[PDB]
Amino acid sequence: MRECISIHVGQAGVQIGNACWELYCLEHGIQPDGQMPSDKTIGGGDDSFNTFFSETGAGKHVPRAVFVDLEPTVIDEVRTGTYRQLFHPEQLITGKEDAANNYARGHYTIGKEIIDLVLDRIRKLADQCTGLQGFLVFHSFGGGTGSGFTSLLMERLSVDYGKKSKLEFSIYPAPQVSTAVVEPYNSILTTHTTLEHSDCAFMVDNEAIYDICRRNLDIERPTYTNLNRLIGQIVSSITASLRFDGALNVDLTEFQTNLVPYPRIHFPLATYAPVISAEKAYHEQLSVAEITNACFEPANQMVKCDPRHGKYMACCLLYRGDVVPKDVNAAIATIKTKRTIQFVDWCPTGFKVGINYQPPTVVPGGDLAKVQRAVCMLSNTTAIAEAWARLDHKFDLMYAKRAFVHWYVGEGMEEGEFSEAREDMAALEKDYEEVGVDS
Amino acid sequence: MRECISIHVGQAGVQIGNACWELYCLEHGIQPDGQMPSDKTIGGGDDSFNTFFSETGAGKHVPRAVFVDLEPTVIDEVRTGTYRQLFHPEQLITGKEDAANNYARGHYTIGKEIIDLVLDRIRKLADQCTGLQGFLVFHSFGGGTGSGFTSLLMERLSVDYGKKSKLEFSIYPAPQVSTAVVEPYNSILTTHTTLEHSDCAFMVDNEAIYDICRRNLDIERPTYTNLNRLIGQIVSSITASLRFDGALNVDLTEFQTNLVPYPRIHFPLATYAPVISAEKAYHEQLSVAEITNACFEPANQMVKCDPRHGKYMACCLLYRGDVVPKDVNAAIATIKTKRTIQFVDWCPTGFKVGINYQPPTVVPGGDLAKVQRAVCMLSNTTAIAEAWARLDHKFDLMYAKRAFVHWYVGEGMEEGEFSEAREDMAALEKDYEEVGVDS
Amino acid sequence: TVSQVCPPPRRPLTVADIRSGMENERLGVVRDSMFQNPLIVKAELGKPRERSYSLPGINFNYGLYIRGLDGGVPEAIGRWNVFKQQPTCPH
Amino acid sequence: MREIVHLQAGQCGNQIGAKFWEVISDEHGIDPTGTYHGDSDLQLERINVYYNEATGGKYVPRAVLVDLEPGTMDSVRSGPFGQIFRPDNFVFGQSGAGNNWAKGHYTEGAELVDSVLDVVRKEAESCDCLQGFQLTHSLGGGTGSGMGTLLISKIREEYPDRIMNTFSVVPSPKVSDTVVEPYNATLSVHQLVENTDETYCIDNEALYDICFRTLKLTTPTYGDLNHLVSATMSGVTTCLRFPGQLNADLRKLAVNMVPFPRLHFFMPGFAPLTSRGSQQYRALTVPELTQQMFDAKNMMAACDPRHGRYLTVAAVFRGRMSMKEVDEQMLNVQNKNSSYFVEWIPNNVKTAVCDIPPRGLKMSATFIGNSTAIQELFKRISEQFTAMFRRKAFLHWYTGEGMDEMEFTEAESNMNDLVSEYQQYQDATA
Amino acid sequence: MREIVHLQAGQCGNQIGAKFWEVISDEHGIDPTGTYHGDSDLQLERINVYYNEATGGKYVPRAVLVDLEPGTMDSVRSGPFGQIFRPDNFVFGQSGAGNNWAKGHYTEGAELVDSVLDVVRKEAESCDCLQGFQLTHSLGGGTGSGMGTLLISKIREEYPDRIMNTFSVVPSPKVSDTVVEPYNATLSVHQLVENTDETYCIDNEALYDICFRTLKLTTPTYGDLNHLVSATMSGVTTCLRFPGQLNADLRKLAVNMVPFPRLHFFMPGFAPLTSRGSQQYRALTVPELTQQMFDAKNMMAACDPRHGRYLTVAAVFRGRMSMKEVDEQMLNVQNKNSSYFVEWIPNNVKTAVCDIPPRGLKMSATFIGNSTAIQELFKRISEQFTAMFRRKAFLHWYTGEGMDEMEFTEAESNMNDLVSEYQQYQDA
Ligand SMILES: Nc1nc2c(ncn2[C@@H]2O[C@H](COP(=O)(O)OP(=O)(O)OP(=O)(O)O)[C@@H](O)[C@H]2O)c(=O)[nH]1
Ligand SMILES: Nc1nc2c(ncn2[C@@H]2O[C@H](COP(=O)(O)OP(=O)(O)OP(=O)(O)O)[C@@H](O)[C@H]2O)c(=O)[nH]1
Ligand SMILES: Nc1nc2c(ncn2[C@@H]2O[C@H](COP(=O)(O)OP(=O)(O)O)[C@@H](O)[C@H]2O)c(=O)[nH]1
Ligand SMILES: Nc1nc2c(ncn2[C@@H]2O[C@H](COP(=O)(O)OP(=O)(O)O)[C@@H](O)[C@H]2O)c(=O)[nH]1
Ligand SMILES: [Mg+2]
Ligand SMILES: [Mg+2]
Repeated sequence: MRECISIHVGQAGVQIGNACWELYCLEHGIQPDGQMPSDKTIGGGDDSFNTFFSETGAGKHVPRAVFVDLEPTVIDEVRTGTYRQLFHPEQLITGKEDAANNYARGHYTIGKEIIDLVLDRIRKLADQCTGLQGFLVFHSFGGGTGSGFTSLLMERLSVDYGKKSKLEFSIYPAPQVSTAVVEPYNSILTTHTTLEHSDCAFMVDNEAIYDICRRNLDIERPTYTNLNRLIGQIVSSITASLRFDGALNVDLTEFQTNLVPYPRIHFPLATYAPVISAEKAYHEQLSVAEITNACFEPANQMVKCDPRHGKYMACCLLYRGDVVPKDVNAAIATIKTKRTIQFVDWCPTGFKVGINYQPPTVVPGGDLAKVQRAVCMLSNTTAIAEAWARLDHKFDLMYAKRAFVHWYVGEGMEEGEFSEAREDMAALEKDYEEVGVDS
Repeated sequence: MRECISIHVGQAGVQIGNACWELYCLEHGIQPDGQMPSDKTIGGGDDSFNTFFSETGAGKHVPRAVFVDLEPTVIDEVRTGTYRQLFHPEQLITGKEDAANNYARGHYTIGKEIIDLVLDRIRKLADQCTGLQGFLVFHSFGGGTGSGFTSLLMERLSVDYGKKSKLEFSIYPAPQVSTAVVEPYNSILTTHTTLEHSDCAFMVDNEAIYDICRRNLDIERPTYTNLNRLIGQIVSSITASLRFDGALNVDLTEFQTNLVPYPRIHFPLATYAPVISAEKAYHEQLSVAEITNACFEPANQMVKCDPRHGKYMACCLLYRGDVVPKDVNAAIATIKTKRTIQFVDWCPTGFKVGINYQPPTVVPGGDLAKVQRAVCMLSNTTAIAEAWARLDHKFDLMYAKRAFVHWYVGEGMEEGEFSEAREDMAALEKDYEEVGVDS
Repeated sequence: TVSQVCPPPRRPLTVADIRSGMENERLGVVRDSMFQNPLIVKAELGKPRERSYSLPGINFNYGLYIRGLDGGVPEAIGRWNVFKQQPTCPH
Repeated sequence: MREIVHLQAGQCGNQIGAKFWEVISDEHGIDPTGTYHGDSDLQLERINVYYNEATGGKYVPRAVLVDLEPGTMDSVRSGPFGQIFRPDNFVFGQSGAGNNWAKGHYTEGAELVDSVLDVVRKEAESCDCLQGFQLTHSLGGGTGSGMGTLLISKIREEYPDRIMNTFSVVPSPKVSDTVVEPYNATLSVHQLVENTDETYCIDNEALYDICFRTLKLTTPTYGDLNHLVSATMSGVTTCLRFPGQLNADLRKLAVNMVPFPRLHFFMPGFAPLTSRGSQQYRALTVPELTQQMFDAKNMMAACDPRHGRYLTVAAVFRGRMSMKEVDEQMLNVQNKNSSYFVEWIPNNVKTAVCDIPPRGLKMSATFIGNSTAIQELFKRISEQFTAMFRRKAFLHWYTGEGMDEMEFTEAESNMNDLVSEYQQYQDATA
Repeated sequence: MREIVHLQAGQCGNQIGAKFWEVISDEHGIDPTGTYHGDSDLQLERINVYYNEATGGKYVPRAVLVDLEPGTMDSVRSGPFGQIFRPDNFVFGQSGAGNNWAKGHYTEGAELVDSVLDVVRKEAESCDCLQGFQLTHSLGGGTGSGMGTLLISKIREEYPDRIMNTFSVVPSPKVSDTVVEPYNATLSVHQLVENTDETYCIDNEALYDICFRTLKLTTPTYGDLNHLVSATMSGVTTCLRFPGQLNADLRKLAVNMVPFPRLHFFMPGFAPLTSRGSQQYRALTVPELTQQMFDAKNMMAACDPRHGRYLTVAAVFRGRMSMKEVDEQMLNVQNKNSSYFVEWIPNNVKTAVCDIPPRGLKMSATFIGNSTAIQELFKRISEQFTAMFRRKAFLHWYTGEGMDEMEFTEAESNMNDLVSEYQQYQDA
């Protein structure tokens, strides 16, 4: 009965949802028509689809997701393509004009028009739930809809729903490359809201996944389709403890306790291993100790930050497939021995493990090889303070001459909120200094 | 179980390494495709390939070797030819620009950009090694990459790996014929870091192979393929104690102690016997007592130095084939009774022996013949006092007028390093004087 | 390679495979060895490097998998393996 | 005639209990359908200890399986022996504990234990003369320890003079699989000190070391580990069901083992374990079995007995054998290990003999040791708890739900008092 | 009733012990499968000395095999008689020693001897009344010599009143196969003087000379050499297992041989050893067997008996023979060799007789000499040791591992003291 609702907002939230729902259809054996195959035996013992799909009496499955955006040029590609009959017509909500890289247009002027329409779907989707486990929100910080409309949707959702753990899967802006000029503005104004109304918030950036696709998957020229399949593996690995039985199961509330030591620090890092191509998988010996050591490497991190600068607070390892429980515990005790990997002194017990039985599924003819074992790591580090001290340098330097301001205050927000959001972020990096010091 | 990792650096390393791995695959039965062949013995239970090949569940074997070079002309030959199946795609590391025979370029400018990548390969191959014995580094004293890059390769290797053995297989600069002009400069700077970063360093030069190939093999035009075939027989003779059982087993740490009398004198000399042409053997068959005399002949020595000028410190003889321990005892007692061969008075136990059971193997298209028993000799003599005596006379004649210095000082290193490394070798030539005298 | 996951081993690129608009399409003398060779062939949009040799089938799962030959603790505790001597044919 | 009611809480407890029910159904000859398929009358002679009769001669276990998450319930029910339990004995919640002691003991443990005590009472007054209760759980979780210790408290309040036996999986230093493990361990031990008649400590490091160095398996599955646990679990209580030369039930072991009302934590053991390839090089004889019993490699708790002194030792032998080979062997080991047994208790050892061996094996034994070496485990838990509590990590998940900050200090003081009692009685002379 | 626990140390010791176990397996009639297939019921009367009974009537040896490299254990386990040993008695390391006494005593031996004593204590406590221990080793290597002395020290300090035998292949002058051989030999004899009840010296010089001259093999293989050693090892301890007219067990010989507590190095020797060629023509006696026993060319040690005076002589006979022909032969050989025997100990020769010979031989011999001829062996070891030690050759490997300089001088002082004691008791 345990089951989740995935809310895709923004342009990059929708395009990830195309690759996430493609993976869930193939993993559970559901056609793009929305039906189980006809050339099938009666079988039995098939209740793994209840987490993500709802059975209709005729035999159809409807996904538990709402595809919301303020422009119709990215949703109409879903209403016409291959999966045009998998989704409900009202689960794909379109705006009228886009936010145009504004936090003010995404929050005050335009986004207030459709939020009564958006939340009506969520109450309708949650009313079908016998037992609800939490939420999952996909967005991007640099955008207008991913930053503006995600802020007010989460503020209104925390009022109605008391203590349901809501997750964030955010594309944090890259340290070097950027597709927008007003990107430091929309990232600062997002993080002020999301410290209060988010139980957890995972971090990725496009620059770190570009380096992975070149040195591991051997793709010289990547595409946004190739990145959204790497992100979709982590979401299918985090949730895989809920659907399929395993030796050690970790629910969504179980790794809220084991990753958040203080109420103001809930920013982990996502790492998936092994990701290799078919040319290299034919040579390598993928033991349990090899895929565990592959997550601690600084090149495999999906955020451009160096973990050698900081210390690990706590770690969460979620294995899949035919992994024996001993080779987990022999590999961890080797990692604790090495002096380069550093742990804080107030958390001696830093690892939590969870074993599943169903091996990972890939897309046929895709980039990733077929391997029957994997591991997904959600590690909490103090090294993220360097990833925010760089962003506040871009915000402070841009705001000193008061550039790009009259587009924001011309829609309804006040000038004081720019300094209010900055003064909170200066307190957040002091929170990492006071926890990193040793007693 | 017991096993080692081989690292090939420079053009002299890779071209020698092509001759070694074609010898090892045929010796163990592995095809160039990388698989054990058809109609094999069912339930053989052989682990003789475990020393140099890693098993994979698909049926493939991958060598434990790293090919390192700074220019793509020598590595792309391996990636294109018939051995492109066997090697891992990432074990073959390729740079962009060559060092142009500068120790300064191979140590300060070009070698500092890929050293982070090479040492990462060493860790991933040593991770599988449950028990590791040592490393095999192939280089030469002539070129810059064999001078500069090998100097800081084993510098970082000695810090990270504490007491693991490391053997240098170096091509000594021939006394008369040579290719480079700044070759005397490289060898002085090469060995300055070798006196305190190498556990052992074996000594073979190019010119003495030419006279052996001209007279013993009756080859009028030897080629660099033929020279590397003689080198691979010596290296496969050392490692034959690891892979095959024998009467007396000599480990890698066994003769590492037994050949080095002082921490500064670690330059043994190799000698193989018999090395005969294909035509001569069929009519006549050899014996143990006659192949021992072929080791001590200065004509059959693999180094252009006269053993009659100096005195022996210790000898490490390895016998392979149909050899009994009694005939070894009779052969050694014959040697000590002779007057030409002389041993120092403080080493009465002058010898060391090793017997193995599997004879040397032949290759299709090779130059050697099928010989029932063969002996490889490792010796430590004072006869190499003349070897560095003349390269020191080549160093100062270049350096008296300060020629070819401005190229080296333009790439990072100062002027005093030439004089600092000079007085170290003026001390080493005096070290043979204080040791070789009888007390 | 052919035997492991026998359904069609994945074969390298050839002349008949190349269609119009592909980045590897060339003018002039065309063979198969050029498309197999790594330095001539080019990468394509949203696809990895071409194989340059033959790989096993689509449904082949790579890596070393160890299958235990034991019986486990039911065989370790549930019976005592007493040695049974073999009688010989009477010569 | 004397009935034991079995209780499963949490994932670890549920799996261990399922394997235990499999083991004793195998011993008593019960098929997975629920009928009787046996070869002797001695199997049906004493069967009311664990099984209740039904219509048509179908035997059902006397166990209650409770959890806060129905996934483990489905996993147990769809197993090999999952069709023997009463469907009314499956008590599940709808919201998980999330490895939180406060969630297990105050928030979600308030609404379930009404139904849990209703079920266990309806089973408890159906027996003729109840011997006591058995509960299997793990101290490192939120449901096993949290709701488990609350069940300990309520059952101990309801039935004052009974036997309360708990099999607890204590945490480990190097196989620590949770980050709130010292918190949950201290908060469960503080309740288990004063409310439990007997506690047996089982450690996964010891289980893995047995599966690696003694048995030499290649894939040590949790099924195999639960079989190791269930062997000792069913060997402790064999004299209540099978007749023998010298009988000793649970109250006999309790009276002969615990000297003071706080020192009731034991280290278990098993004695005939050897690898598959070394079976035929060894003989099943009493001296070999006793040496393997007193060997330190078969302890199921990762505490070296060479680091302390033994207070009391109990051993239950199974199999037809003599009595000099028992008494003389124990006298010899007690006379030889003079420096490891305490000097203010003469005759530190107790034996019991049962006449029916385990199936397929000639002789067996079960070892129960009370030692002063469990203070090492308690000390390594306490120092981790102190290191977390000084900086107050992971405490908002506890204190946002109704737990004060004085309870942690009180529990730490109680556990340090227990460690001080162990050290006091270890360093004591005439 | 009186048990001996066997311990193989190093590659040489392991091969010697494997050959010994094969030899006594054929002596007691045990097939390599494990069961009993014999003819005489007298073979099962005394079998608990070396074998343990299992269920189903299998017998397993009381042997422990220790080294630092698993290749020797794999080679022994894949041998002909390699399936009879217990599978838990093999304890092996993963790294080599490299003929380093400092590695085999200080750095690497400190991890394994805990488990080795853990096994040895179980074997020695499973018995009824233990007689003692045998350990086979060679005095040239780091794996053999250093770990053997440490094991001997641990076992001696654990069991104070027992009997300890060390069968040592002593280094030879001209068959040098190791360059640190005098260093290892001196450092090992320094511990073997003060910690061992009996040490038996075996010389490769004398082994090769015997195999060339009186056996006349063209190929004297190490298998045949270990066979000739195993004949002496099985002949020494036959009074424990077989009934005889005169009995002399381990302590019987130990008290009778050693005059002073520092003189326990013995020269073995075997007598009915004959060339492979002519079995049919003749049968043995006692004067012929005594002559071939006391021939100096049949000594198994590279020390000429004629370069010194015998302290004590032991002769163990096997077969059916009278005892006047034994006593008369001892008397007349002592009367014949007046100078070669000491003056102040009359009747230097002790004898024993067992009824059952080795298989295929009517009569059999065993000789044990305690003489003053081993002083030249210790002198020739000490000269090479001090010649290397004067210039400090090969010393940095030993002294960089945590072992000082003065210990070599302590060992040299001990060796000079021992060779002074030999001359002191030779001339009196
Ligand atoms: N990882 C990933 N990031 C994406 C993808 N598509 C867009 N982005 C990121 O999204 C950021 C900006 O948001 P947009 O894609 O323009 O769309 P938006 O968030 O809805 O903002 P608006 O278009 O103004 O409503 C860019 O900086 C990209 O880095 C994608 O497919 N994968
Ligand atoms: N014996 C032997 N020597 C070789 C072989 N190939 C090259 N050499 C030696 O290598 C020396 C010069 O070094 P290079 O071949 O240029 O390789 P390198 O040391 O990496 O120097 P660079 O290529 O300039 O980086 C020459 O003096 C040769 O003696 C070979 O196949 N056999
Ligand atoms: N021996 C054993 N230990 C287990 C098993 N399942 C879980 N554990 C241990 O229990 C600990 C976590 O307990 P947990 O499952 O969270 O308790 P719960 O949440 O109340 O069910 C981990 O450290 C595991 O090592 C099992 O089947 N056997
Ligand atoms: N009798 C005999 N002696 C051997 C044999 N193998 C080696 N040796 C002797 O043992 C000496 C070296 O001992 P070593 O093998 O290094 O001992 P380890 O260090 O324990 O391996 C050499 O001088 C050889 O003469 C053998 O098979 N039989
Ligand atoms: Mg837009
Ligand atoms: Mg080059």
